[PDB]
Amino acid sequence: TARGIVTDFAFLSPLASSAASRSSARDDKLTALLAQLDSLTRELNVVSQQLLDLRQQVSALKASSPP
Amino acid sequence: RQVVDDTKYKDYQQVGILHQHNNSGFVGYLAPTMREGQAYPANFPYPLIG
Repeated sequence: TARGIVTDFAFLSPLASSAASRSSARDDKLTALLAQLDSLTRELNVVSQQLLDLRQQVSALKASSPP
Repeated sequence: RQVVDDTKYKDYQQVGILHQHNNSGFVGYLAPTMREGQAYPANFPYPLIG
């Protein structure tokens, strides 16, 4: 099966094609950038939280051996 | 119903709506407008009888 002929008046309208291309570019930008930024922010938050906890543990260990 | 068997037919041609001329010269192009074009044999309905 295959189903698409909707490009009829798209061919009949160059402006519609240009607007569709702009919409595709904007969708690419939005989707890709937002997904990447969200994943990066999640990873950075998790790593920062773990780093803070490890820093606390190291501070405690340093304090518990007063040379 | 039955349709054209594209695999088994020797001369199959997947023709989109944009290029099916039937009733040419008597019906507007892809829209219920006034008649346009010239008379011509037709391409689309692939015969299944005869």
